[PDB]
Amino acid sequence: EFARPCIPKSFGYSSVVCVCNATYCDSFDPPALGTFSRYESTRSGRRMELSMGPIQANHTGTGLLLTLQPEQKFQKVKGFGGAMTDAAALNILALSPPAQNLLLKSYFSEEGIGYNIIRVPMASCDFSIRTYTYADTPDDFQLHNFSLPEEDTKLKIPLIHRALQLAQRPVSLLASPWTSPTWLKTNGAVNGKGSLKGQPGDIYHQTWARYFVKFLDAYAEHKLQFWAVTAENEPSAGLLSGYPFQCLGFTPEHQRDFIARDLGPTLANSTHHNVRLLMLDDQRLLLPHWAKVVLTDPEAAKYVHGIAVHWYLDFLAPAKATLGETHRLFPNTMLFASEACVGSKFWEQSVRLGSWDRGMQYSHSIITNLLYHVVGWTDWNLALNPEGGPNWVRNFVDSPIIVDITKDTFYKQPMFYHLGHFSKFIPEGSQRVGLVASQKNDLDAVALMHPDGSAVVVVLNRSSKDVPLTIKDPAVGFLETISPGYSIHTYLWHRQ
Ligand SMILES: *[C@@H]1O[C@H](CO)[C@@H](O[C@@H]2O[C@H](CO)[C@@H](O[C@@H]3O[C@H](CO)[C@@H](O)[C@H](O)[C@@H]3O)[C@H](O)[C@H]2NC(C)=O)[C@H](O[C@@H]2O[C@@H](C)[C@@H](O)[C@@H](O)[C@@H]2O)[C@H]1NC(C)=O
Repeated sequence: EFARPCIPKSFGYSSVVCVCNATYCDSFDPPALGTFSRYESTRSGRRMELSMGPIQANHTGTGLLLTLQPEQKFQKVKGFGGAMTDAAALNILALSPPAQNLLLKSYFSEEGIGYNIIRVPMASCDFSIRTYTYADTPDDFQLHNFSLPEEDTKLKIPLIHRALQLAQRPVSLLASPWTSPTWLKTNGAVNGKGSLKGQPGDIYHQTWARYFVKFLDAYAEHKLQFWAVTAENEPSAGLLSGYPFQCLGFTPEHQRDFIARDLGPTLANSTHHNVRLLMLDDQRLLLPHWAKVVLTDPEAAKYVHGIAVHWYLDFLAPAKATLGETHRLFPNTMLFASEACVGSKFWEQSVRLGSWDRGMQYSHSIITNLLYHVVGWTDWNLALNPEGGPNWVRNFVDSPIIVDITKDTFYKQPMFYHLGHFSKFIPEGSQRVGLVASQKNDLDAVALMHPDGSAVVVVLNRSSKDVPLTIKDPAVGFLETISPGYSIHTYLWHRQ
């Protein structure tokens, strides 16, 4: 279809949001040889704007040069997306159906930014308006009274279907639990410090592993299948006195033994044996320690496909010492970023409508992650209200889309576009390749090759200063460009 431009609105922060409603949302149209395409977003308000340029045979000058190394091959990309929490579903469904469609297309359509991953909580988390699990009848070890409530069957499931219908690209679903039923837990509550009762290999752990199969059976009854599940959301959280949100504590040895004795075998012996299992699903500072504990046990390692990480304590955890070292030790176990959002520290404003800085936090993380072997990157809530909710613990945060229910309006923030500079232009199966710089610079940049062999480079300028630069593709040519202060650019070219 015809592209329609951003309707910009300022709320007094560093950049604009794009305003969408029942009848209008910004969108894309559905390069020739020896030309490149450039998509640009800026603080000043350009939103993924297309231009084109020539690929040159020669280059001279002393300016910054970024040189592709297409023969230095790294990880293959799984993809990008966000989470269908109860809060995200409530927000989306509060819009009239045509506005809902435009919000879903923004994310999932080729006319939008081409998301291909949806994270699905297994029952309630803090972004739910009530606490529940799928098996709250006490001591139901048989799981006879396991069932999906309306949060799944009326809210999440129909919206996931609609997302799949709108997507051209195959979409992968990823499930994560926050808490077990409370009668499986040491403390008998959905939150707080508490783990499963007993020990791996016992009735409580066998029941909890069966619950994952029951979940997958129930979604399959609604014609949804999962790419992957994680072994627990933030297992370390349930180790902490008073922890306020739904949780279930595991030490790395506890997770090791649960996977080996219970969760791995139980999944492998089900119709769902092709579903991937990811471990950790927690802060990357826990690496490489947690990978060493779990993956040096061959009974556990045989069931673990990958390692999921969250971004929240990245300031404690340089990527080289965590992601880089884990890759060096366990190169065959993919690293995957499974949850991120801004606005979640006690001192931060939950929602800052139009924040350019929060957009840059997303793209800087994604590039840093890609440069250290990570195969994909998942946002948290797909949409929230202007308060950053709803959330039963009032742990409000920011989201790339903010829904204004009384106005049948939604706002696409800088975060949406910064994510889209990756999701739209890096399909599943793309491969990160080498890229080196001729001098020290303030840019974050990453190069990948599409399944068809074409090139994609994303460049984020972290500084206020415009930086002229050249991209060298060896034996193909040079791109002469400029990266404006604060901007993010994606470059694409066919290498034939
Ligand atoms: C949903 O969002 C769209 C896009 O923002 C709204 O339609 C747009 O309304 C604008 C402002 O009302 C229109 O711009 C105006 O144009 C004239 C010049 O021709 C100027 O005099 C004036 O100052 C504005 O600049 C714009 O044309 C229009 N865009 C499109 C593509 O239709 C829409 O607003 C609703 O519909 C429009 C057509 C008007 O009837 C508005 O009163 C009405 O709010 C948004 N829908 C809702 C319910 O707000």
